[PDB]
Amino acid sequence: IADVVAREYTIHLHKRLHGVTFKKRAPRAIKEIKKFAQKAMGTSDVRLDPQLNKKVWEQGIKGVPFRIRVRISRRRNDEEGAKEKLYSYVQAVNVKNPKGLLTSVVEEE
Amino acid sequence: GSLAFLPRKRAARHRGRVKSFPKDDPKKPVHLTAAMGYKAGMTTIVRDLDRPGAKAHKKEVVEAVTIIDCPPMVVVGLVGYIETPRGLRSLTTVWAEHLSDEVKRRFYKNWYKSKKKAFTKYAKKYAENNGASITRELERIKKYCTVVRVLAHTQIRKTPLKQKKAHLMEIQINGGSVADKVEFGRSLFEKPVTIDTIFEKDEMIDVIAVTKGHGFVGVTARWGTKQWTVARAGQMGYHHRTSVNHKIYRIGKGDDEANASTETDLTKKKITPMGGFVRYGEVNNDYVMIKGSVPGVKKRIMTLRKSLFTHTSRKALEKVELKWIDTSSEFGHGAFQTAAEKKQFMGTLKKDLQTS
Amino acid sequence: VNLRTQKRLAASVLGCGEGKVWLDPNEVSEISNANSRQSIRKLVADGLIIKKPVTMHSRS
RNA sequence: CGAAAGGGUCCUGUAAGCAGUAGAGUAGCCUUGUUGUUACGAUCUGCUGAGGGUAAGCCCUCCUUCGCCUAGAUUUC
RNA sequence: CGAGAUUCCCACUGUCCCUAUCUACUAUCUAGCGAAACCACAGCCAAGGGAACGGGCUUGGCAAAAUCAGCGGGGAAAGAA
RNA sequence: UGAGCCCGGGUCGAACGGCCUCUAGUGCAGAUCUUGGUGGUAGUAGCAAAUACUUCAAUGAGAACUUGAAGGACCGAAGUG
RNA sequence: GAGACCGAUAGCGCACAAGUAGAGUGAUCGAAAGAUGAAAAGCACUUUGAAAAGAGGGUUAAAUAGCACGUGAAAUUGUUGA
Repeated sequence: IADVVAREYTIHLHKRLHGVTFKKRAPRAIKEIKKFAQKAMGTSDVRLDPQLNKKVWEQGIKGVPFRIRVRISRRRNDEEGAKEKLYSYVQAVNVKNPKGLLTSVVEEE
Repeated sequence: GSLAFLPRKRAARHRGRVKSFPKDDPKKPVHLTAAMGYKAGMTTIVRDLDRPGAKAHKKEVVEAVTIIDCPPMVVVGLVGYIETPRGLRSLTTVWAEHLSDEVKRRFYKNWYKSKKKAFTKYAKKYAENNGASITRELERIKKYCTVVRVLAHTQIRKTPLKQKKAHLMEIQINGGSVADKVEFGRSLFEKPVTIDTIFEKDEMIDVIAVTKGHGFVGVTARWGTKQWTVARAGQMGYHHRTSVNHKIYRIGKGDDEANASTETDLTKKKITPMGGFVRYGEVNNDYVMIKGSVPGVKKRIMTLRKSLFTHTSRKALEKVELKWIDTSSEFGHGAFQTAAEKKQFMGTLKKDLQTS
Repeated sequence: VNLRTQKRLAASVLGCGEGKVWLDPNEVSEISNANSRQSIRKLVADGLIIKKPVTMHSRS
């Protein structure tokens, strides 16, 4: 309901990247993460953390992990006459194992 | 290839049409000709064969059988045709009252945004003393028509499919006077009709379907090579086919809970394979088990109809004693009929201790 | 801003290649304002331009 | 409806780590060892049909968790 | 591991095919950019049209906007001792 | 009859015509004619190989090929020095 | 000093920053290209646009003369009308 809200998600990059060219898996993973955030928060303005880019390209151009655990935070873009009022920022989060984890909302307090 | 399946074109309709019902005479009893179902998959069986004259006589043979999910169909209409020098002409059709949301979905194309206003005036025609007009239509069918068909639709919401739009078709009524057929259909209004009511076991039928497409394919696979007579490149697959003489081996009741059990295998199990039919799911309804391969992919709409001609073979007069039905996984090299058998064979496990 | 000239001049003043000099991303405005081989020494003393160490070449 | 998760079904073939004197072997202590000790250690065995993958064109979900939704543009006798 | 016992295959060729490696050419749509060859006018058939001549004529088959893709046919040939 | 001649309407701005003779670099559909301009083809053929790019931020009206930082690749002293 | 000559595809190759630009190792070869308006009076100012420019406005007898400029054909093209 709230326009400003942050949640934690698990992305099955295995099913997103099945059959894709090895030499294009990682950029395809970045585009699939952008599409995932766009579908989840309904915002076309998605900004990725450079350390999330690190995590995607951790194992080379064709070693993208099967499941990635991310935090997507929808915030307000003030700017000056911006085309989109809200924007989603996606970060990589540090967990022991990105399996068996449900979708959880993270509280700012 | 054969110049008998040309103009090698994609099927104009996904449902597939009968194109010929068996000829009708009044002396036979009143009955329906065709039915509908959805291809769930196929499995392996063993039949104690009684083919006098065969080398497999009084022996066990392994056969492949196709399984068709057949939820009961609902009668929602009655159409009457007349004979004219130009062919058959649909003189008039009278529907049922209280049509279902699935058949109304069949009528609509964007059902979600629509005001769902189909057949409301027709229901008012029933309720508001225009039943005189409706009876007039029934009597017109009685006194002018020569062949009568019944409008029936399937139950997707029982079929384990993502679809919600049903399938209508006309099943021809045979064996009686036009008055008897009209009364039969009118009484069949708003009632489910079952596949064991239309067909039964041991009976060869004809299957109408649309065979699977493969897109733009060259002559090597389109015809089988090393003017219309010359092999050309184009669409291969997605073709309307009527495949004849397929033996109905079993009709399972869905609520039996022992559909796959035979008088030889005393295992209380159902037709659905261990883990479910691949890409289809579970069969929880009446199902038809027929010999051999059948046109169409899994979850495709299928038309089952009676044979046009009385049979000329001893394969159509034979009883089918089943020995067992395979319920192993189709998702790989499965060797267990039931999860209980798998557990008994493999013992207990670490997750079993952790959960218990 | 374009910092090709700053990159080259910082390499010249630090006595290294263009690949071993690091410009502060947070101070690109001041690095751009600096356009002389004395202002770049000012920045190097201030810490905004750094000579990165050689790549590790473990021999064991 | 979508994303996760759980269970089922398939594929591979027994994870990391720790421990047992089982351990072929590599060396120190003090003096003779008839059963001397202390450390390292291939390989073995146990925890372990475990560990990993599982629809991307597999199967199921009783409130398993989260989210979405009566839109906005054109055209029609 | 055992005097351990028993079974199978070892060829040449100036021959052919397939698999393997290397070399070369191999490519649909979208945004942008962007030629040339060639061009009387045209392009649906069958028979007939004396001069082994038909594409326009006779008389028949017929024949319904605008397109996409594939392509294996036609729109190319003699001159005669 | 014809080659042609005359008038009206519109545009335009500085010279031109009838009649009788004289004179000639005097009349075009062709010359694979000359010069120039313009089409169909056609938004078609096509815009190669050197494995490879990605995230954030900055300037700018506008950023795949402009820059800074971070990654992922490469030349490998007979170098892409 | 003249002409029954030619009049910018004509007349010398050159009416113009023409033996120039350009081509060839070199000997050499060698073009295309004139015209606003009487007078620049060659559009002040306002507005949109990043800008180029556009729209108002203005000069002029004329902008149906805006330095892509006298008149402005055909081939070819766009829009509207049938």
